[PDB]
Amino acid sequence: LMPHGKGGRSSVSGIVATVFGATGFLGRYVVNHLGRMGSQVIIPYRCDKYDIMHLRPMGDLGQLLFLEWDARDKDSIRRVVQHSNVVINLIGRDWETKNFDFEDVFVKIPQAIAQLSKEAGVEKFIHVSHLNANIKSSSRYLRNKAVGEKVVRDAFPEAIIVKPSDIFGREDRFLNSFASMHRFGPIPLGSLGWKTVKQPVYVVDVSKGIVNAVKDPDANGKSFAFVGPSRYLLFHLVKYIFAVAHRLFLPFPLPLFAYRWVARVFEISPFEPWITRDKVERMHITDMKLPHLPGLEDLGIQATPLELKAIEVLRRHRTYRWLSAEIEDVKPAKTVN
Amino acid sequence: KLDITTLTGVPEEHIKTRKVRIFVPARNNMQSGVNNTKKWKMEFDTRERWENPLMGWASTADPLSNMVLTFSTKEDAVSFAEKNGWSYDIEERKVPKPKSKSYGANFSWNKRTRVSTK
Amino acid sequence: LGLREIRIHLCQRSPGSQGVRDFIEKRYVELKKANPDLPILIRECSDVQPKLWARYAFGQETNVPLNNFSADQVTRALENVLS
Amino acid sequence: FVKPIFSRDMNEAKRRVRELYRAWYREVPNTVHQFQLDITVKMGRDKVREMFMKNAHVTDPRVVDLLVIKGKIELEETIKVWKQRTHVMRFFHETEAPRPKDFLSKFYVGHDP
Amino acid sequence: FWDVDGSMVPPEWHRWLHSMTDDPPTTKPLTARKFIWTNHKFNVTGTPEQYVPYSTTRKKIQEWIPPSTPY
Amino acid sequence: TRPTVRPRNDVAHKQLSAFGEYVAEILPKYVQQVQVSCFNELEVCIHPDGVIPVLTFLRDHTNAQFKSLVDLTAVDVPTRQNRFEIVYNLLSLRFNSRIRVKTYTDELTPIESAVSVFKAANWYEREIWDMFGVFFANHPDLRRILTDYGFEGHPFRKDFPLSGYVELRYDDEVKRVVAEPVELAQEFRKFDLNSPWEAFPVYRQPPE
Amino acid sequence: GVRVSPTGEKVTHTGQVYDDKDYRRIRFVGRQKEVNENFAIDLIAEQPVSEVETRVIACDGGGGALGHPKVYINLDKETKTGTCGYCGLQFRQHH
Amino acid sequence: AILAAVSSIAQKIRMTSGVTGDWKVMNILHRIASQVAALDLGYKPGVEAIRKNPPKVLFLLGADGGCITRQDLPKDCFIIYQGHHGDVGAPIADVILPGAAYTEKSATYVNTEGRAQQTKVAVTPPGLAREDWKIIRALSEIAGMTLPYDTLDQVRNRLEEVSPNLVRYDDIEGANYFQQANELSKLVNQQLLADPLVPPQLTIKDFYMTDSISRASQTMAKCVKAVTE
Ligand SMILES: NC(=O)C1=CN([C@@H]2O[C@H](COP(=O)(O)OP(=O)(O)OC[C@H]3O[C@@H](n4cnc5c(N)ncnc54)[C@H](OP(=O)(O)O)[C@@H]3O)[C@@H](O)[C@H]2O)C=CC1
Repeated sequence: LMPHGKGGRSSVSGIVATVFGATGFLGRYVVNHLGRMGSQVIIPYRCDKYDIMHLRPMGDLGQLLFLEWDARDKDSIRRVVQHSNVVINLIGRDWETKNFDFEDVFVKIPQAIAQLSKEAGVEKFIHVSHLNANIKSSSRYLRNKAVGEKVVRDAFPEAIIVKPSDIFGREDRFLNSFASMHRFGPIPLGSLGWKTVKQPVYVVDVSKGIVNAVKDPDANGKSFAFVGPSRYLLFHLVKYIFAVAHRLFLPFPLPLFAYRWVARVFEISPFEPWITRDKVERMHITDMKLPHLPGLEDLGIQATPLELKAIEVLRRHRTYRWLSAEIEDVKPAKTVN
Repeated sequence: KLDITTLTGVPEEHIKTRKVRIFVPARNNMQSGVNNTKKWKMEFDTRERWENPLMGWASTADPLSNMVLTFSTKEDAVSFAEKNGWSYDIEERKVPKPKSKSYGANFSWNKRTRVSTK
Repeated sequence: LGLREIRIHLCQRSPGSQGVRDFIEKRYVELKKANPDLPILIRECSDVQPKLWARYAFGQETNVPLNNFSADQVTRALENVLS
Repeated sequence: FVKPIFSRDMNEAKRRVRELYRAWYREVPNTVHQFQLDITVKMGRDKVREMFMKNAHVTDPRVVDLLVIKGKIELEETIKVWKQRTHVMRFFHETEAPRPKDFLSKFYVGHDP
Repeated sequence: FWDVDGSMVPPEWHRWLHSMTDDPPTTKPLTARKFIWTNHKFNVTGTPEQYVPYSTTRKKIQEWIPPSTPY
Repeated sequence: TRPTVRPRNDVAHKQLSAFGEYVAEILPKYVQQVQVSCFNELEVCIHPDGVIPVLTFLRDHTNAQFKSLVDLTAVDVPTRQNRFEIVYNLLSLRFNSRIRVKTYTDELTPIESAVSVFKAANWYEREIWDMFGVFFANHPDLRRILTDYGFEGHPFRKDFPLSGYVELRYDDEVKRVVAEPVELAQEFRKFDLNSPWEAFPVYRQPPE
Repeated sequence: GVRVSPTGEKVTHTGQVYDDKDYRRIRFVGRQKEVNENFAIDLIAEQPVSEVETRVIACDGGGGALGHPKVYINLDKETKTGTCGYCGLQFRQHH
Repeated sequence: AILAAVSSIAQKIRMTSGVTGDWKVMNILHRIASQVAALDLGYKPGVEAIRKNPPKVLFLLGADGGCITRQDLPKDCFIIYQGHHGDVGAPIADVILPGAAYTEKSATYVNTEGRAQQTKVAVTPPGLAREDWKIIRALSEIAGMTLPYDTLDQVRNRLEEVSPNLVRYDDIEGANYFQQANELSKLVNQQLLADPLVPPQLTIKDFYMTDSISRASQTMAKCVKAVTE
C-alpha cells in the first residue's frame, strides 16, 4: 500500500520490513524508527519471547509481528520473508558463538537471505557491513564482512551495502567497554593509541538513515559507508572516555600479541567476554577516510557529534561524586583534523 | 481584534491550516421538522480519515474535527471566530418563502389545476 | 506582446462607473468591431472600483482602476493599451 | 475600556516580562542539574529565548500580564522540582518529525488541507 | 494434568459448578442444536491456535483497471 | 396527575418567594432576578464587580446565615460575550434553606475571589481557573489543579476536542514519556440525536 | 466445506479473502484465521417451507418474547413463498 | 444561424413591447457544469476547429471520445491526463495523473444563472488522488514558473483580480449589458439555417449515461437495463 495520515504511530505506510537482528543493539532502534512512522514491521526472533518483550510498546496493535525461526533451516527464512517488501539485515556477533561458527554469520545465512529475498521479489534487500571491511589479516570478523559483502552483492545484486563505523549508543559494545575498564583497574593499549585513529558513528543517525534509505528509490547497489563527524585518534579518545567517566586513568603500552594472549584467556568463557582477539585488532585498525562514497546528508540527516551524546551513555559509570555533574565541563577530545 | 490565540491552548497548526464554517443548519428533507433550522451553529471543515489497518476502523487525523457550536445570532458566531482567531465563512438563513394555498384551488375547470379523482 | 486578453470591471450602480456604463452601451460595439482577435472581457461586478486588466507577453497584466474616470478618459486609457 | 488585570499600557507589562526572563535565565542551570538534562545549558537558554518569541504578536497588556502570570506559574512547577525530566522535554518535541513548511512537500505527503 | 485450569469444563457443567442450577445436567440434558460445538476446545491464547482479529467487509473504491493493450 | 407526577410544594415556594423580595430590598445594588421555581429552588443574580460584598453579607445573619459555600458550580456558554456563568450554590443551615446565586464574566475580567470569605474556594479557584481561564482577584497560588504539568489546554471551555490535542506515550530512544499528536483510532462516532418537532410548546423561544 | 481461497485459507461467510499480493495475509502466518463452519445461509433454505390453507399468518420466531416481534406475513401471491422479515423462513398458502 | 435568429426573435418581441425591458428575455439552458464558469472567465468560445497541430495536449476529464481523439497529432501520442474515473479519456492518454472527485475538493462551481457556489470537502480522495489544481501548481512550481498564491483561499483571492465574480457567491445580479450593444455585432455575420433539429437525449433510456460517474455508476446500468428489458 501507500502512506496515509500524518507521519506517526497510528498513520499507515506501505512498509513491510523483516528486520533480522532485531534482538540486538541496533535492531531495537531501527524497529523503533520503522514503528514510529506507523509502518508495520515483522520482527523474526530466536532468543526467546521474554528477551524482546520491551519492544511491544514500540508498535501500535497490528503494527508489530513476532516470528520464531531457525537460522539453520532455510524454509523458515522463506516463510518470514514472504510478504516482505523490504528486508533489513543485522545478524552478527563480535565475540563469535561457539555452537555457530563465525563464518556462517557473514556467509551462508546472508546469502540464503539474499536469494530468498530475490525469490520474494523484495523491493529492497539491505545489508550492513562496516567501514573496515577491506580484507585484513587483523579481525577475521572484519575480514568475514568483505566476503559477506560480496556474496550478498551477488545473490541479490541490487542489495545496498551499509558500512557504519563504530556506532555509539546507550547499549553500544564499543563505547561501554571503554567505560567498563575502570572495573578492570589498569589501562593497557597496543602501543598506546597514537598510531591508530577512529571516526565513530552515532547509532540513532544510522537507524534513521536506514529508514530514509528504505524511503529512497535511488539507492540500490550503492555501497553506503557511514562515518562519524570527527576523526579522533584512539588514545585521546580513551582520554575523553574516562574524562567523562571521571574515573582514574592509567594508560600503558602493551604488545599486540601479549594483549592478544590475555584476550585469549578471556575467550575461554562460554560466558560472553569483555575482551576478545577480534576486539583487539578491530580496535587497532584505523578507520579508512572515504570521500567518494555517498554522504550521510544525502539522506538529509545531519551527523551528531559524540560530545553531544557521550555523557548520557556514560553517566551510569561515573561515581555518585560525579554522577550528578554538569556536561560542559569535561572539555572536548582533540581532533586529528 | 482581541485575539486569544495564545490565551487558548490550541496548537498554532490548527489555527493556521484551516478556516471554520459558520452557518445555520438545514432542515431534514426526509423529515417534516423545521425545528433544527433555528439556532445558528459553527463547525470545522472535515479532514481525511484513513482506515485502520486492523479491524477496518476509522482513523481520524485532526482531533478537533467533531466540534460543533450553537449561537443565538450570526454576528455572535462571527464574534466567536474573531475572538478565537480562526477564519470562517458566513452563510445566510433559509426560511422557505410563503406559498398561497386553498382547498378549492385544486379544482376549477378553468384554472387547469383540476387534479382528478379523490 | 501588445496584448492577448484585456478585461474590465464595473459597479452596477455607482456614479464612478456610470459614464463607463454609458460607454459600454455605446462605443463598445465600435471597439469590439476594431478587434476580432483580442477579447475585451467585461464584468458587472460591484467591486468597489471599476477596473482594467490587460494581459501582455507571458501573462503579465496591467491593472488600472477606473474609479472616478469619465468614459472619455477611459477610452483615453484604451488607445494607450493597444500595444 | 474594561478594567485591566494588572498592568495598564505595555510598559507596566514590559517590566514584568524581563522580570520573567531573568527568572528563567538564572534558573536554567538549576534545572539542568536537578533533572540532569543532557542538553548543553546554552540550548536551554536558547529555548528560553524562543518561548519568549512565540508570544511576539501579543499587544493587549492584559494578554501580556496574563501570559506572565501563567508563565510564572509554570516556573513554580519548575523550581519546586515538580514535573519530571519528561515534562521539561515536552517543550522540545524531539520524538516528533520535523515539519516541512514547503508547499511542494506538503503536496507529496498526503491529502492534507 | 500438571496444567489443569479453567475452561476445561463443558458449558452445561459450567453452569453446574457455579450453582446457577441445583440440578445437574444429567437429569436435564440441554437442547443439543446442530451448530453448537462438541469437543469444547477451551481457552487457547498461546500455541498455533490463536484468535486473529482482522479487516472485514471487502474493499472500497475498486481502483481503476490498467489497460493491457500496448499503445 | 399524581401516581407519576411529583406533587408541587406551594408553601416553601411562598416562603422562599417572600424572603426573595426581602433580599431584593436588602441589596438593590447587585441583586436582580428573584427566580422561584416549583422545585422550591430560589435563584438570584449578582454583578461580578459585586461578587465579594454580596457574598460576605450572605454569611452573616439577616434571616438566613448562608454558611458553607457548598459549591462554585461553573458553566461556559460561547454565544454570550459574558460566556462564563459562575454560580454560587448556598445553604443557610439554621434555616435549612437553599439558594443559587450566579454571575457572569469575560475572558480577561478578574472576578473577585471569595478565598478570603470562604477559603473553600482555594480549589474551586484553581479548577475553574485551569479548566477555563477565569482569572481571579487575589489568591495565594494560581497553580493548576488536575491537568498535568506542561499542559497548555483549558478543557471545559466547550472548545477544542474532547480528546484534546495531546496524547502522551512512552518513547524508546528518548527513554521517556512524550506528548504526541492525537491520532485516535475509530474516533468518537458522535450521534446527532437532536429531535426536530418541539415536545414542549409551553417553553419555546419565539421566532421574533 | 467453506470455499477455499487460492492461498488456501478459507473465506469468511461474508466473502472477502485477501489478495495474493496482499502483505496483510502475513498476520495469519504462525496462527489460524478463524471462520465459522455453520453458515446461516444454507440453513435458511434447508428448512421445509411451512404452508397453511388460510391467508394472513403471524410468525413469532418460536418462543413468546424469546424471539422477534410478532409479525403478520401476507400470502397474497401463491407464485412466491412468504419469507419472514425476521426468521428468514418461508411460508405459503397451500390449497 | 439559430443564434442570430433567436436573437432577432427576442429583439423582435422587444419590438412588440409591453415588456418591462429589464426582463432580460434572452436566455438559454446550459447542460454543462463547467463551460459557464470558463466563459465567466471568457477563456475561449471553446471551438474545436483548433484541433490542428499541437503535441502534448493536457486532459482535464476528457470524458468524451467524440470532440477530441489522438488523430490530432499523427506523430506523438503523448498526452497528459487528470480525470478520476478511467472511462474513455484515460486509456488514450499517457503519463496519467490521478485527481480528486468533486465532494472531496473544496473547488467552486458556477450555476447557469451565473450563481457562484463552491463545493465543500467530504470524504477526501481515496488514495493518491489529490486536489485537482494543486498538481498544476506543482508542475508550474517545477516548471520554473511557480504560482504566487499558495492556499486555495489564495487562488480564490486571485479570482477577485480576474473573474472577479468567483469570489462572490449568491450574487446572481449585475449591471446587465442590454441587447443594444449585444445585437449589433450579431447582425454583422448571419448564417444559413438548416435541417434537422433534434435534442441529444431523445428519450428516457438514453438519459442514464452521460458523465463518467453517471456512466460508471452501477445503478445506472441496472436502471438502463430495466428501461430496456
Ligand atoms: N558498532 C557496531 O556495533 C557495529 C556493528 N556493525 C555490524 O552491524 C550489525 C549490527 O550490530 P549489532 O546489532 O550491535 O550486533 P548485535 O549482536 O547487537 O545484533 C545481532 C543480533 O542478531 C542475532 N543473531 C544473528 N545471527 C544469529 C543466529 N545465527 N542465531 C541466533 N541469533 C542470531 C543475535 O542474537 P539473538 O538475536 O539470537 O539474540 C543478535 O540479537 C552487526 O552484525 C555488526 O557486525 C557494523 C559496524 C559497527
